[PDB]
Amino acid sequence: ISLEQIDGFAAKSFPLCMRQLHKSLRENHHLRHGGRMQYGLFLKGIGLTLEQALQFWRLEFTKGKVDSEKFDKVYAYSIRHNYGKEGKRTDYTPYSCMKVILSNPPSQGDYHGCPFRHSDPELLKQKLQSFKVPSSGINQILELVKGMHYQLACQKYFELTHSVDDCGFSLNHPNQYFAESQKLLT
Amino acid sequence: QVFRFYWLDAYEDQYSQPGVVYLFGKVWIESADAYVSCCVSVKNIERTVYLLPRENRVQLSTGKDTGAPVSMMHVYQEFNEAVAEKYKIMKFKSKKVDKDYAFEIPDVPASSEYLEVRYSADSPQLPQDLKGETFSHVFGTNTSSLELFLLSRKIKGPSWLEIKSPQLSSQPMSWCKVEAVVTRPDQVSVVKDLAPPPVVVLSLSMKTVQNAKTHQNEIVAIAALVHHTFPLDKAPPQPPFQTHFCVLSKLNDCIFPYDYNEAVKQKNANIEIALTERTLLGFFLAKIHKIDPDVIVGHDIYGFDLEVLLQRINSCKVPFWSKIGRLRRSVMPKLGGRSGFAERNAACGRIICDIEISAKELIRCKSYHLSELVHQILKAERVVIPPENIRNAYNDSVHLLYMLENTWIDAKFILQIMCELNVLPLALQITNIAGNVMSRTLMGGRSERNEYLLLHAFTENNFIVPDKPVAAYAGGLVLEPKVGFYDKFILLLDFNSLYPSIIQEYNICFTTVHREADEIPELPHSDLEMGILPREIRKLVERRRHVKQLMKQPDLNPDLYLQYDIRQKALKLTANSMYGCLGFSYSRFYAKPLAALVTHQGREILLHTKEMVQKMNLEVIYGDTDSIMINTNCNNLEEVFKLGNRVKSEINKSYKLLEIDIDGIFKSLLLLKKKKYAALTVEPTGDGKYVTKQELKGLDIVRRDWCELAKQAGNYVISQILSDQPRDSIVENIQKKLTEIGENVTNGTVPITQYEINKALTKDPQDYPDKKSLPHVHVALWINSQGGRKVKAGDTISYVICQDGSNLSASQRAYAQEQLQKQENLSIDTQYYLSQQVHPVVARICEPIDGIDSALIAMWLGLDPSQF
DNA sequence: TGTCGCTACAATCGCTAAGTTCACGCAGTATCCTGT
Ligand SMILES: Nc1nc2c(ncn2[C@H]2C[C@H](O)[C@@H](COP(=O)(O)OP(=O)(O)OP(=O)(O)O)O2)c(=O)[nH]1
Ligand code: SF4
Ligand SMILES: [Mg+2]
Ligand SMILES: [Mg+2]
Repeated sequence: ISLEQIDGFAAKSFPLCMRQLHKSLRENHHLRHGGRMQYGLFLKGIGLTLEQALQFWRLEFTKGKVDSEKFDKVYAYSIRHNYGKEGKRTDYTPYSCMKVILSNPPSQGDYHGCPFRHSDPELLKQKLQSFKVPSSGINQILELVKGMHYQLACQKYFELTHSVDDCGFSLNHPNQYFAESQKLLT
Repeated sequence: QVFRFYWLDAYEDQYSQPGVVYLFGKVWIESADAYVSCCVSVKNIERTVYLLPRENRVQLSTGKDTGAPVSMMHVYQEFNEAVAEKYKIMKFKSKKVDKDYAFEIPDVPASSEYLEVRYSADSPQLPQDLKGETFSHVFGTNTSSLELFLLSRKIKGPSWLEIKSPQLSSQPMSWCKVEAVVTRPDQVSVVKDLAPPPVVVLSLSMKTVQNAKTHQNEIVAIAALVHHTFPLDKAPPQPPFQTHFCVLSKLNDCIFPYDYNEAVKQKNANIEIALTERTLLGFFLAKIHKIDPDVIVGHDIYGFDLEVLLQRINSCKVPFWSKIGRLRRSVMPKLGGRSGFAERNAACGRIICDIEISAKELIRCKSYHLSELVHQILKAERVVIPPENIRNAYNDSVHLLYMLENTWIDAKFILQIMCELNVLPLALQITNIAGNVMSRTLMGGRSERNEYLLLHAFTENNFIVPDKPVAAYAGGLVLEPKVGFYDKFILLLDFNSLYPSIIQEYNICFTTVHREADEIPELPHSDLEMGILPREIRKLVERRRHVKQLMKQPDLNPDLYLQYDIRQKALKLTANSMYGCLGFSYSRFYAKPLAALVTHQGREILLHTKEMVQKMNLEVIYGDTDSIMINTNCNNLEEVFKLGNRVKSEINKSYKLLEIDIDGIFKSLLLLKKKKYAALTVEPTGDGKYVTKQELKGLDIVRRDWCELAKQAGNYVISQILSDQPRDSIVENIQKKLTEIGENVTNGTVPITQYEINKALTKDPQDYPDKKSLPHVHVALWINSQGGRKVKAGDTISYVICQDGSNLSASQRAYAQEQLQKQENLSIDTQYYLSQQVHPVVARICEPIDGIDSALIAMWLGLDPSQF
């Protein structure tokens, strides 16, 4: 995968979770540990290489008026690890939607987790309105959310954004969302 | 018409019979050709006061000074009008009498005239703080009838008395054989220069079993020995006893063995078997009445024996209780109360001798229980029957007779101890010297003796003594010792009767020192005449000097020599107590300024003597308030004696009475600290031949609070150190002996008694606060917990610190020897002894010794040097 | 109810301060972590 197309994915292909993560990163050019771990694992899932992810993260973190030397000192080892390059050297797998729902709950200043689960209904409605989603689609997504159908709510988002009547797949992974989006688009 | 008798004891009841004193003694009746006890009731012993007039009349409330001179006529007028009416006193005799006074009541002139007034003791007693316009003080208000009588008739200790115009009592009042009533104190006189008559002495020992149902102590046997002609001025007779009687009873429920009667009959003794304790007490009282002994002797008689007797008399309701004394009464005195006052009053007219108190006063022993005294004085071994065996004795004739014979042997030992110490002659002598009653003297204590001595002295000199009272000052100087070991000759100089000699020389007296009611008053002027106290103390010192010179006679019976030594020590202590009672807060003659002056003069004398000896180019190494130790640095004894005589003459040259004599010559000395040294005292044998006798002062080896193992180890170590052996051999022998003792302790081969440690008691075991638990006190309580005679104050207790698995401090593991021998979970703490009884003493002893240190002692003891 | 005096040493208990442990922590640095 190429660094430039990551922006395109964040605009279109990324699920709302990774979409928010990318928006936060490009707004702040820094993610907390939880967000860094989640986003790195997702970028591993899409296919970004260790070198590509290291380069992209280095470049992004440098823009926050920080040394890239500090990045190489600290985040280099972590980026190595999350790709199973050091320590136990295990190819750590990207999180599934169930984990994201049941993963660490974000707090103030955090942006990880499933937005459908960790975003208040008003915030989710506002975000969906920002994305130009039809009012009926937004209402259906909200109804799915209220019954705790965050997987089904995300499938509704995928159906609405890709102009497809039925998702045709049981969304259980953000990278699975990425693969389905790429299949529909490309 | 005269009536001559030898009085021994006097009893007065301040409340029951006012102004009456009973004198009990012996009177010779020709018909019986022997002495018989007689009682004389001196009635109408009036009470006398003394009034001190004012210089000028003073308004009582305004506290004014009108200015009218106050003469004796005015004083009599005031006492006749105001006071006599106020206090309801009808008849009195008034006279003017000039008396002297020097004591602690401000604004009382040395000499003045008073209106001596006497009236019947039945009339009310004036208040001690009485005052009026015409008089500023009233004396003698609370004077006891006995004291008034004794001081009025100048009666000074037991002695022959002459009574004029005796009369007979309407009805019997005493249990004696002859009675006589004297109508006035003037009718009693004293006759001198006649030997005291022999008296009857009854020694009684009893065996009791406690009733744990009530914890009441019931008597089950009384072995009594009597001698009817015991002398009071000669040596004790041999054998001490003339005849004897034994009385034996049974318990409440138990019964006699089968053939007790046959065994008792075969015993051939004057045994009377009492069915019940009631019958036993009745028989005992009848026996006491028949013999009517004058001096009843016993062990713990004042604390245990008499109290038990009276308690059981009350419990069984034995009719005639007062027969235990010599007067007739009806209501027994209330028991309880401190001291033996209940006992003494119950036994009024009989001199009670407690060989425990007498032994405590006369000699010093590690323990005062009867067995230890018997082993020390009589050098005999006593078999002790445990109380369980006493209960079990009512099961066979053999054991019952063994118990009774043990009681008899205890009585015999008590009498033997009394005779050996020479308690009765010494009591008579000291009572005659002091002038008090003999029973009080035998009760112990120094305060009453000195108080009565000074009472007699001042009264005979026209003085008004003060009414009985209804580290406050510096002491002696101890020179800093030169601690070390001295192998050459040491010369010890000691002052002779230092404080008495100071009082004599400097004329210190109540009438010479102008005191002020903490500054030392000035020394009295040399112009004054000798005072009362110098005269009395001079008499005591002269008596002691006479006894000591008598001791110088060669070829004296060694036992008689020891008796003379005891008498000399008693006189020395009497003089020293005469000094000390000046500084006794509760004494009648509290003159703390005088005691402070005496001690200050002693310190000045010691400092001057040290300066003189040092100025002679002689080394000074020690001194304790009257003595000096000099290092002669010589090896020839003749030169040592020459130098001693030289220095003694030079020191004596500066004093009028004080004399310094050579106390001893030490061949070798080990000066450890103040009041702690051991020496090889040298006693010349003749022709240049001398014998060396060991002498220990103040060390731990001479203290009862250390295990006898430690005492033995220290004695051996000192013996090795003080010897002339080469130093290397001395150190080697010390190491070898210490290793041997360590092995013996580790292997348990030491006899168990060697682990005993003795500590006395200050109060009753209960009265001790919960200040953790003092070791002895702990064991003390256990003794009372068990079924045996309780342990009261001033009782030595031997405890052994033993392992119990408790992982607690040693202080809290004190155990009796019987406890260890009984319990199977208690074992002697070998490490404790090796580390805290053997090590500390030897380590302190060997401090100035080269080659020995704490680590080496621990190693040779087998201990770990780490902690040391 | 009476109960001589003071000086010196040793041992023990109580209370408290001085010191030690030593676990709180931190500032600095380092490695190795997470899921399917
Ligand atoms: N009050 C009182 N004073 C004592 C006692 N023991 C010693 N002193 C005082 C008074 C003695 O005169 C002084 C000197 O002690 P000493 O034992 O050498 O007796 P002292 O010199 O009087 O006679 P001595 O050397 O034995 O012939 O210490 C005592 O038990 N009570
Ligand atoms: S359902 Fe899955 S893909 Fe969709 S927002 Fe939640 S975690 Fe992301
Ligand atoms: Mg971090
Ligand atoms: Mg002396």
